[PDB]
Amino acid sequence: LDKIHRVLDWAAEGLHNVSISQVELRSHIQFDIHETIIKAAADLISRDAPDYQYLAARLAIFHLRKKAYGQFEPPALYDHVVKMVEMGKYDNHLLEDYTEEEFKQMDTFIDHDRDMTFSYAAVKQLEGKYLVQNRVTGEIYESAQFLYILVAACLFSNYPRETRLQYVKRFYDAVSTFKISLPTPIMSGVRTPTRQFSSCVLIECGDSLDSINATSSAIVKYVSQRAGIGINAGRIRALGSPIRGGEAFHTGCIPFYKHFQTAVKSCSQGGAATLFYPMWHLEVESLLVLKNNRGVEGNRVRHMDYGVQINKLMYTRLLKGEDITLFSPSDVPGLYDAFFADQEEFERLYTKYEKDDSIRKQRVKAVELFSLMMQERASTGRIYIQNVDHCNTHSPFDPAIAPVRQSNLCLEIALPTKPLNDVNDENGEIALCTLSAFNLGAINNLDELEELAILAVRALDALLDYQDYPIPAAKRGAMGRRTLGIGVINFAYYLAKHGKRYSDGSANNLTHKTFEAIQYYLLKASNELAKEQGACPWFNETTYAKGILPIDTYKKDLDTIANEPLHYDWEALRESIKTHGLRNSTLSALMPSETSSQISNATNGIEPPRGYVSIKASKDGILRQVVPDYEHLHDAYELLWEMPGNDGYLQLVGIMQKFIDQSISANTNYDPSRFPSGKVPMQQLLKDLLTAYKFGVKTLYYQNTRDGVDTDDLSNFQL
Amino acid sequence: LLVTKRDGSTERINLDKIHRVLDWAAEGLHNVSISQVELRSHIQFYDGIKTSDIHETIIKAAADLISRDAPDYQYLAARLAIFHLRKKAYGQFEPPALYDHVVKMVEMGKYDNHLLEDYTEEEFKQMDTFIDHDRDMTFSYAAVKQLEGKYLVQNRVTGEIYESAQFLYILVAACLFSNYPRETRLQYVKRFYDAVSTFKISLPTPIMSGVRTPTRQFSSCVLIECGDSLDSINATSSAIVKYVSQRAGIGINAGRIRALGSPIRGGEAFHTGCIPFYKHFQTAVKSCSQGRGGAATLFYPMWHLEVESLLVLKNNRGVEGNRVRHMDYGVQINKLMYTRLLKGEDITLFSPSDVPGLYDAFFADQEEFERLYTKYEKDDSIRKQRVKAVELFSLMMQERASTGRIYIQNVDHCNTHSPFDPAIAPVRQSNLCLEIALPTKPLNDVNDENGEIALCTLSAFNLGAINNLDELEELAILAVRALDALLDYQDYPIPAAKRGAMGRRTLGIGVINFAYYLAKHGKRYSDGSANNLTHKTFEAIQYYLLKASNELAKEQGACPWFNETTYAKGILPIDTYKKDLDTIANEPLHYDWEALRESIKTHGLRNSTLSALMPSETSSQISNATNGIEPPRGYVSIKASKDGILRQVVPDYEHLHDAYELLWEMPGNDGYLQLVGIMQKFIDQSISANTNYDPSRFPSGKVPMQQLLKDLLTAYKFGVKTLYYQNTRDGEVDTDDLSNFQL
Ligand SMILES: Nc1ncnc2c1ncn2[C@H]1C[C@H](O)[C@@H](COP(=O)(O)OP(=O)(O)OP(=O)(O)O)O1
Ligand SMILES: Nc1ncnc2c1ncn2[C@H]1C[C@H](O)[C@@H](COP(=O)(O)OP(=O)(O)OP(=O)(O)O)O1
Ligand SMILES: Nc1ncnc2c1ncn2[C@H]1C[C@H](O)[C@@H](COP(=O)(O)OP(=O)(O)OP(=O)(O)O)O1
Ligand SMILES: [Cl-]
Ligand SMILES: [Cl-]
Ligand SMILES: [Cl-]
Ligand SMILES: [Cl-]
Ligand SMILES: [Cl-]
Ligand SMILES: [Cl-]
Ligand SMILES: [Mg+2]
Ligand SMILES: [Mg+2]
Ligand SMILES: [Mg+2]
Ligand code: NA
Repeated sequence: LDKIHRVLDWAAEGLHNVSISQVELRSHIQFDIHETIIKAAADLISRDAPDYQYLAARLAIFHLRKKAYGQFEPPALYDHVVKMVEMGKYDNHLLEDYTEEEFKQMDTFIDHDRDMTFSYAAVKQLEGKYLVQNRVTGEIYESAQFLYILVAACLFSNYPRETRLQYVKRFYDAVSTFKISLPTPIMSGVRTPTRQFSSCVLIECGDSLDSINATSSAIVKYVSQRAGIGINAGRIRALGSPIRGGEAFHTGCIPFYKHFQTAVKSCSQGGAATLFYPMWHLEVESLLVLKNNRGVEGNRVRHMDYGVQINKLMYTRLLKGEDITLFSPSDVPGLYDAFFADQEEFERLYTKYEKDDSIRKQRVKAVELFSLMMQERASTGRIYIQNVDHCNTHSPFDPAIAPVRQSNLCLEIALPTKPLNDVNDENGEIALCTLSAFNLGAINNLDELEELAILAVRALDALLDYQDYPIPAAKRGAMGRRTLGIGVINFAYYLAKHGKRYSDGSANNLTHKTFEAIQYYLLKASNELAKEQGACPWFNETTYAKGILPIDTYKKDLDTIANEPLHYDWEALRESIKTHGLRNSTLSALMPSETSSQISNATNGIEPPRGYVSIKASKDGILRQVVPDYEHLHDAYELLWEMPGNDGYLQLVGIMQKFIDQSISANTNYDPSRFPSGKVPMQQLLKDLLTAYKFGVKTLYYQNTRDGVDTDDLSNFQL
Repeated sequence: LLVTKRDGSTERINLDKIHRVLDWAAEGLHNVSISQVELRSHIQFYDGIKTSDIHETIIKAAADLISRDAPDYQYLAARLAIFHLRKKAYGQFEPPALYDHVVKMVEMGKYDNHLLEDYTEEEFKQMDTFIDHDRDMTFSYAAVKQLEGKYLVQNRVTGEIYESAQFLYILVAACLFSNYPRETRLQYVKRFYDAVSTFKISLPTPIMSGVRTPTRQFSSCVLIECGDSLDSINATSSAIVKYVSQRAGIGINAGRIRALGSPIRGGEAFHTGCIPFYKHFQTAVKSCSQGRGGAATLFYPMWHLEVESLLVLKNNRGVEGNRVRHMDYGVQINKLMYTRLLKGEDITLFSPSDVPGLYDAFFADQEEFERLYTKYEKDDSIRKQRVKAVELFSLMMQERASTGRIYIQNVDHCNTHSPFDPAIAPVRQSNLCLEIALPTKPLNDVNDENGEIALCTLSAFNLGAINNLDELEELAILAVRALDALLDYQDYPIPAAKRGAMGRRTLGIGVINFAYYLAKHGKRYSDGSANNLTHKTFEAIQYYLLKASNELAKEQGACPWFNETTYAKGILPIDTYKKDLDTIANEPLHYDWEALRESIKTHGLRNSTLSALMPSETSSQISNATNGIEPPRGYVSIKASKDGILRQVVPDYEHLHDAYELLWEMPGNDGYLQLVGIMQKFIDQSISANTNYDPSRFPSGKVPMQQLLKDLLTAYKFGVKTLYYQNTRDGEVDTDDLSNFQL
């Protein structure tokens, strides 16, 4: 009895508005036992008493210590590692790379009391998928600090003894205090005998059976490792196109899309993919309705998402109320390449081919085509936008040599690719990206990002050499460009604690300032890493190599929505990059973070919270999560459906994109009740779309619709 | 009034011109009425009416008069059509000289340019003298429609025809024998041309339509075995895509793929099931089809852990997640499975991954399979599921009945009676149509040089066109050599497929017009009256095929992988056949197999296999033959396609109507299955054997499961390797009753 009361007293230390009486009462313990107490505390998590999220977490942590060690106090780090290596749960390279004395020293870095800083949802995620445990019985073998210290130890294991343990302590401190947020594959895998860490894959399909086959094989290999897939299939020629003469005739893109879909789902009882194609593709009107609920199974491919690729010329046809001409890529020499790489050349070829009567083509009204796209985007939420000209005029890569011609599953990755002619084709290029994030809630000031960038960039860069590559074309891209994708979490909390909001423009200057610091320090870190270990082999293919920086090539319309000046010495950085190079071709990308950000109780990525308390279902109960410091900042927060429209948020995304190397998983959101007759007008959908383009937004991800066309009014619009 | 001639000029209407061409086409025909053809035409003579439209009206009228009482309208209409085609291609009835025709077509890019390299102008003059263009007048109307539809070189976006049938035949012959020495080349060309143009040898569609054109795509029959790995699954899928793009039929062995829930690497992961991979194979099959096209049969063992889920994949019920409806399936069975049924016992289902050695033994070693099977049944540590054999077999035959397209492969029969040593090159699957039986090996990559994809080149002897079995000696020589040359002639898009073809040089030569053949000999399917004749017939076929391939071996060398055959051991099909066949025939061997046995062991065979009995539903139409070994459905067959209603009458209905035995006049399947068993005694590969049932022959209009099972067991008893279609006419189980059965 009192043994339980003492643990409750212990877990409630330093908490406000929590009642041990209530936990006892709710648990019905008087009528294993500790698990019931944990759940009762978690069920008391609310707006009025958010601190229950820490009471329940600490009870849970206490329980896991006993479960793993038979006592609250963890064993010595060395004794733990030895035991786990023998059990085959840790990688045996740990005992070969580090001596017993070094494990003793690393143990002195460890602060096990930091386990008491997790929220309840954080502990459940750790227990659920991160902590090393028994496959079947679910018996946990470790605690959170052992995870953190060994992730740091593995990633910096090859560092010289002069600096190695110093880096290990730095990184361990950074992650265990939630300054740096690591993705799920790293949190679960690094320190274990696995080498599978790639979570997102970008594959470009060529217009041939061999490439379609290779692409399919590559998809299968990577979905079996539960990686998200980005597929460029826009090159595949249209239905009816001649083949060799034609000695045969093309039976269409859709049967090949269907084959890609069964590849994606081949290891699902699941697999997720986004497929990309140009808006002017001859089959586009058929491709746009592929997810539509009503139709024949023969002309539907519903279990993939799609990204429609658009440039300025397309939008211009819309604004002028003119036609868009559709072509098969096979019938228009140079057009596909120019679409991504050279806009004035695209316009030259496009108008030329439009006037050529010998070329198979179809004409549709731009209003009609755009409306069909946004109609399907609204009903599914899963028809995405890629502004391919923005992705190449404002890019780390020289589009003449390494154009960006697609994205990933979640539309934040922007990397070069090359089609494979065989699954083992050494001339192909499959884009991979290693991810992480800065927790904007946990940093005290922006200059703290200097060392954090050094730690984050070096840790991920070492992972590139550490991880394995199931496909040669994937290794080539990774070793060649060493592309990283570091983003942010807790942005909403960050804005709230600074008294700014999403929708009114109050955060425009702060956002400019914040993401200037992020990119500057990321670049500086990668530049210093290049001095020490050498620039990435294909650095010469970047705009950085030419002394071109993101501050040179951003969408100039940003100047009209923010006057925050640059605070860092970009001109000195410019010279140093041009001279010493970068270890990594890309550093930044703003991913969604709905899972990994739970560890630090962060708001998800750059998104506003839906509510003050989020309710999720889990393996063994319901998980409640309260936004950071609700107690003091509830009025400061701006919830998603409290925003009047998308303008404010889109302006912020544009401001971020000024500095981001890759792209951003930008959402659009609509509340039907905010409109007459409960219907979002097509005019509004198009306007926001145009707004996004105006401020340099590269991609549009989810369209969220809350569950509970005058072309003259767009004529004055300046793209 | 005026008609408009073909050259655009006008001319006064002259009905005598219509009468003349009808008179020409009716020459030698019986019971045809030119008056009736004229009356049936009701030609609406308006000013400017084209003679070409007049002629098409008259063709259709003649075609509409085709009936069992007046079958010769088949030929009246055909000759009128041939006439029409001569005009479209040549601007006159008489074809140009062969050399001038060939030069013109090569210039137009319609014929292969190698023709002009391999033969001089003089040699083309010589070949022209071989040609008899009047042989075009021997086609039936259905035949001409096939020629016009898919065989004659043409520009289909224009529609115009470029050649005639005898140019097709002569140049197929010229191309296939082009590499022969001048001492014998033109002699082979003439003999082969005569064989095909007089319908002695029937060639498959890829050859008829393609050989003489610039293409090298002729493979229409592909067998791919999938390994239990992502790499092989990917390779298999890629191989499927490549070959369906060439419109080949696919046989897929996916039986090795481990069951849903199976551990992987420990397991570090767990298997999500066969069905998602099957779905992937299906989209591969359909990848080059407008969303008809892309055809595959997928094979798996009866004892597979997921078999009950697999058997219902074509079922119209159920969610889309557990259905793969656009492929066919072949259930693999052996003696032990049937035995469990007879004794009313259980069958144990295993994932192939959980039973080391079982999968291989299933095909190659029945004794070892039985040892392993019972051992693993008694091992409680091995994941398994037990099901009543009655339940499992009933489910299978139920889905076979409802779809017609759940097939059976008796894998023990395929390996105990086989041209291949199962310890070296076992047969572990079949093809789309269940007559092919060849070795395979999984690929770990689409370009894997160590895998083996099975290919087969097909043809058939026309049993209705031969006058005695001894004619097969020369016909086998011609057929074997022509196909063997095609092996070196055609392309191979996948290395593993070239390996099998060059290594084994496997052929599949079958028959057409079997029903007509039985009728003219006064025999029938159902009463056993055809047993001895069938024995005599297929002994002659296999003997002469073997003799030809053996002589070809002496001349050009045995196939590289000949030592993997049972033939190389000195073993013949007459040594290994199902012994129960001794009870249903007493026809003695008429040919010297012992001398052949010695000759084969010394000089080998050019080809690892020679014979296989395919359906041949299209190629039979060319020679107006009854389809393969199947009995006719009726005296008159009808295809209501294209121009209108296309009718075809069985050969010589006039004299043999009472001699024919129609499919639905059969008391059952036993007579047919005995004949198949007798055929299989000599056939290298297998036979596309059909089962047939008329619900109205049974009480309450239901075909009893007891009967489905009895026929299944009867097939096995007489060594039948496979079962293809179950046909059900369109207009509960007692194991004690089955216990009597002797497998
Ligand atoms: N038989 C087919 N049926 C339907 N589509 C096909 C077929 N063959 C190829 N395709 C598709 C796949 C590709 O998208 C495209 C071209 O395929 P490919 O393998 O490159 O043919 P090819 O290279 O021999 O001819 P081409 O020079 O026209 O590309 O057409
Ligand atoms: N003057 C005519 N009056 C009525 N029918 C005719 C006449 N001339 C030809 N026909 C019929 C006979 C045939 O059934 C049909 C086509 O015969 P056909 O000889 O090919 O016509 P055609 O004379 O225009 O061709 P061609 O110039 O090659 O001789 O038209
Ligand atoms: N991630 C996955 N999800 C579902 N099925 C998978 C997955 N990976 C592989 N499979 C299937 C495909 C094969 O049928 C089978 C084994 O594939 P395979 O490529 O041979 O794995 P493996 O060789 O690394 O492990 P193992 O030694 O168990 O075969 O499991
Ligand atoms: Cl679908
Ligand atoms: Cl600009
Ligand atoms: Cl995440
Ligand atoms: Cl289906
Ligand atoms: Cl026997
Ligand atoms: Cl056929
Ligand atoms: Mg090509
Ligand atoms: Mg005439
Ligand atoms: Mg394996
Ligand atoms: Na593939």
